[PDB]
Amino acid sequence: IDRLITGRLQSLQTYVTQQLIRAAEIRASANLAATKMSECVLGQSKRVDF
Amino acid sequence: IDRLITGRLQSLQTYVTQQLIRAAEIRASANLAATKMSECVLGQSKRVDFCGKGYHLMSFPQSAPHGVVFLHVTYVPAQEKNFTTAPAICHDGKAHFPREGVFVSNGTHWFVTQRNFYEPQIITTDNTFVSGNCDVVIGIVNNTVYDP
Amino acid sequence: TGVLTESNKKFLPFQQFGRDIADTTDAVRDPQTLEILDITPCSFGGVSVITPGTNTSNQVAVLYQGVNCTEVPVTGSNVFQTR
Amino acid sequence: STECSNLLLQYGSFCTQLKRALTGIAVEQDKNTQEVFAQVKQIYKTPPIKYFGGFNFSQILPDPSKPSKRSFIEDLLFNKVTLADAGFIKQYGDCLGDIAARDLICAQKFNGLTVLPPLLTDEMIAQYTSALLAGTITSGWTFGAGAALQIPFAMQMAYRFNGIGVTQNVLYENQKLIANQFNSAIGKIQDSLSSTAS
Amino acid sequence: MSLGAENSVAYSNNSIAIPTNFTISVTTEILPVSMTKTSVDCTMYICGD
Ligand SMILES: *[C@@H]1O[C@H](CO)[C@@H](O[C@@H]2O[C@H](CO)[C@@H](O)[C@H](O)[C@H]2NC(C)=O)[C@H](O)[C@H]1NC(C)=O
Ligand SMILES: *[C@@H]1O[C@H](CO)[C@@H](O[C@@H]2O[C@H](CO)[C@@H](O)[C@H](O)[C@H]2NC(C)=O)[C@H](O)[C@H]1NC(C)=O
Ligand SMILES: *[C@@H]1O[C@H](CO)[C@@H](O[C@@H]2O[C@H](CO)[C@@H](O)[C@H](O)[C@H]2NC(C)=O)[C@H](O)[C@H]1NC(C)=O
Ligand SMILES: *[C@@H]1O[C@H](CO)[C@@H](O)[C@H](O)[C@H]1NC(C)=O
Ligand SMILES: *[C@@H]1O[C@H](CO)[C@@H](O)[C@H](O)[C@H]1NC(C)=O
Ligand SMILES: *[C@@H]1O[C@H](CO)[C@@H](O)[C@H](O)[C@H]1NC(C)=O
Ligand SMILES: *[C@@H]1O[C@H](CO)[C@@H](O)[C@H](O)[C@H]1NC(C)=O
Ligand SMILES: *[C@@H]1O[C@H](CO)[C@@H](O)[C@H](O)[C@H]1NC(C)=O
Repeated sequence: IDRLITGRLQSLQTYVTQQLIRAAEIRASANLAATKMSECVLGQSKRVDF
Repeated sequence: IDRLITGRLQSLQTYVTQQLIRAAEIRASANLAATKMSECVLGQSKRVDFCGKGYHLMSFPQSAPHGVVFLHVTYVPAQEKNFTTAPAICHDGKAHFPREGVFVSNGTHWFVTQRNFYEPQIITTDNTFVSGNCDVVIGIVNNTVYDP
Repeated sequence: TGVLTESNKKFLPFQQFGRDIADTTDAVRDPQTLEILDITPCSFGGVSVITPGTNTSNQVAVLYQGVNCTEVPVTGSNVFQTR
Repeated sequence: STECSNLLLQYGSFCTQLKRALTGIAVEQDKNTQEVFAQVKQIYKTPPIKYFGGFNFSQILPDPSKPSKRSFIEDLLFNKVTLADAGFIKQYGDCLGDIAARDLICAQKFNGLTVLPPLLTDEMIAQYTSALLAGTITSGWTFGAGAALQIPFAMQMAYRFNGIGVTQNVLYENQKLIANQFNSAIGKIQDSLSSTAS
Repeated sequence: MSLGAENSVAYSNNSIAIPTNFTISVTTEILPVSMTKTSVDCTMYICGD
């Protein structure tokens, strides 16, 4: 039971670490989307390729 | 001792991984703060909703424990009024468009003003330009244009 | 531990067990009467406690997550059904 | 299993910080959605007249016939992404049904994994999108800097043309051509969304 | 939840709204920059002398 507990705990920790990295990437994309909503829809942008 | 060593090593590696992820987030926030210091404080920003809400005028930095506080000074229009608008003015078979501003009417007379503040002025050839004739622009109205 | 229900699984005559993706038994063959029984885990879910501050009030509300409002037992008379 | 729980209690507080990390991610997702979409303070609406200088916004404005007030392009985008239901509407009720085809979501729920519903429903995201579109169409950029100030759409497009560096007589003498080009571009967006799946 | 107050701006094809006054607004934006710097000794944490 101790062997099974150690293995399942390692699997759960790996899943949560990958979820944290993916959440950081998703938060960066959401910040970019909020900036594009503020500067593209609510006004006119002079920035090239923005 | 090997069991305790494995447990404490796993706990320490978990702490270090969480600290690295938080360091990445804090570095992103610090890069945003550096960009806001370079653009809001050291200049005037035309980006909408960057450097405060409204038309940005000034910004002031203040230090804070583990951070920075920006005082954003912005311009907000306050008291709007209704006016009758038109895209151009027909005069002598010529279409006049405003240089800067917008044609407004208060019911009887037509003036030209600026867009962000109500300061009406007499429509003159100095503040208008001529392009084309009157049967192209949709919504053109008839008025005289003053010549000094 | 679980709930045993009658099944319509097409067990072959040499098959006595049925397994899942996570390597757990989903169906069993009863040894006395040759019948197929589905096994499901009993009802469960998460419990969340909604409160104001303890300097404001000691009243709480309980949210049972992912389970219908007719299965939670085996103010507080104001039962509401959210998603 | 009580014996496994009594042995798992000796491993400290790994589970509590695991739950704390997952809870922080769950709060951060709702914060992301709120900081993207909830950017307008008042829910604007389009006037019942549907003339905007010849520009046709029938595909981006909401359709009141459907129970979910979504536009045509929003319906195409929602139909193209094959989003799973993710155990929202009472997954334990559906997993109790006597079906021989066992789902993966039932195994996920029975093994302790749960998916929480988002705070903002799709109707509220559609309402925020509709308010942003109504404010942009009927006021320009003024509604993002205070109160919404009405302006005809031809004068607004002349302001945009002056913003990019073109004189407004280019718009006013080519208004129908620009409206037709915009309508053809919207129709091409229709056809590319209906055809291309990548 | 309430998304906001319902509004309906009076749009027509010959009417404009122009402000006649203004306000000067000062707002506050708070941003983190750095956090606490920490150091860990393994030989004293895991074993302790
Ligand atoms: C529209 O504005 C003009 C501004 O010149 C008004 O003209 C003047 O109105 C005042 C009264 O408010 C008179 O005393 C002046 O003699 C007018 N000047 C003229 C006629 O040259 C005009 O009355 C305004 N119209 C409306 C409907 O308010
Ligand atoms: C604005 O565009 C819409 C397209 O979404 C036009 O509506 C369609 O018109 C065609 C005729 O060419 C019909 O076959 C479709 O059934 C219409 N779709 C609808 C009503 O949902 C609409 O006519 C355009 N408005 C104009 C040209 O004023
Ligand atoms: C523009 O708004 C300002 C306030 O923001 C007005 O100033 C006020 O005017 C009244 C009447 O003259 C005074 O009693 C107040 O003390 C003023 N407030 C100040 C100075 O902060 C101003 O009159 C408005 N102007 C117009 C043209 O409407
Ligand atoms: C302008 O006219 C509309 C409709 O006639 C009215 O609702 C509004 O109060 C008026 N004033 C302003 C400042 O918009
Ligand atoms: C402007 O004047 C011309 C002739 O000077 C006339 O043909 C035209 O109808 C007038 N426009 C309006 C809107 O009355
Ligand atoms: C065992 O039980 C089954 C069904 O109850 C029955 O058919 C069978 O004859 C029994 N065997 C003996 C040895 O009693
Ligand atoms: C679950 O709840 C809904 C509405 O609250 C109800 O219609 C449905 O019958 C319930 N399911 C049961 C009791 O199995
Ligand atoms: C301008 O608006 C009025 C009323 O809102 C409408 O009758 C008229 O047709 C519009 N002009 C054009 C060119 O559609």
